[PDB]
Amino acid sequence: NAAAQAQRQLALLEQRHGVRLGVQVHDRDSDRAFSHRADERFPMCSTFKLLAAGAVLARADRGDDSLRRLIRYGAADIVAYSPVTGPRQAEGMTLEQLCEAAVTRSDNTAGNLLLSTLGGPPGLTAYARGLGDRMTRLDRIETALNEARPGDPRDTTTPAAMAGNLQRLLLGDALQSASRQRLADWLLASQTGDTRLRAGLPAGWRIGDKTGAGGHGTNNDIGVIWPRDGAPVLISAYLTQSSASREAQNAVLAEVGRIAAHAVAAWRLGS
Ligand SMILES: *C(=O)N1C[C@H](NOS(=O)(=O)O)CC[C@H]1C(N)=O
Repeated sequence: NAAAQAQRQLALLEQRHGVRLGVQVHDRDSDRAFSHRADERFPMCSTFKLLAAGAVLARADRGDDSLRRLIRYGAADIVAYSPVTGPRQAEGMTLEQLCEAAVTRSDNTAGNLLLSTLGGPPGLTAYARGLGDRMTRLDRIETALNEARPGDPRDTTTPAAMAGNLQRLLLGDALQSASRQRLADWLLASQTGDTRLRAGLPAGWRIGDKTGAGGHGTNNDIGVIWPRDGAPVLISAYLTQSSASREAQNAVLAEVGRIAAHAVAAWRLGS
């Protein structure tokens, strides 16, 4: 029973690190799933940028906005961890450049600029509702949204709700084909999760992921795994309440990646 074994492995991993760990995995090949705390709330932190890019792409699909539109912004708009938008402030950036900066590089000002085209955090929440997600809510902008206070509903998702969004966006009909590919490309080009889920994957497997990190020992990684020989796999991993270093948190997420990859391989072999 690969799903039961994966869930036991997650429970042991969570306990030995003193964290609260939320995971949802769904293999599109076997259609099998496993989870831990999949319906509990966790802070999104930078992972909201996946949804913000999805909402911008959906607007582009409908003609409600354009990826080629030039967005101007000021030095006053720059927030921490904005390595792309900061240097380009005087010239501005197009919406597609901002989507890429937010998703591939986790650029915080880029995330805020995307939100400014969507109606702010309320618009991102409305977008999640339109995807059938009744749990996710964004309430603050960068970097206030990273507070990650236990019990606080603001700026949270659930592992299952976010996995559902990943399915609709990357594998379902929430985006047209060209936009689906753009989002996959931005996720697959990211390096920010090299020591997180990706570090746990077998050679020849790929992940297009969106990382995040916040207060109260919060560290997240969500995305789509494309295995060496299998259909895609949805994965959402939210870790919080760690008292350990960032590197130690990253290693827990790498182990989640190993647990997930083994379950997928076992389903494929019929183990
Ligand atoms: C996202 O959660 N953030 C943006 C940036 N990149 O880290 S990530 O790759 O884990 O997303 C710094 C951490 C965090 C933030 N403080 O906004």
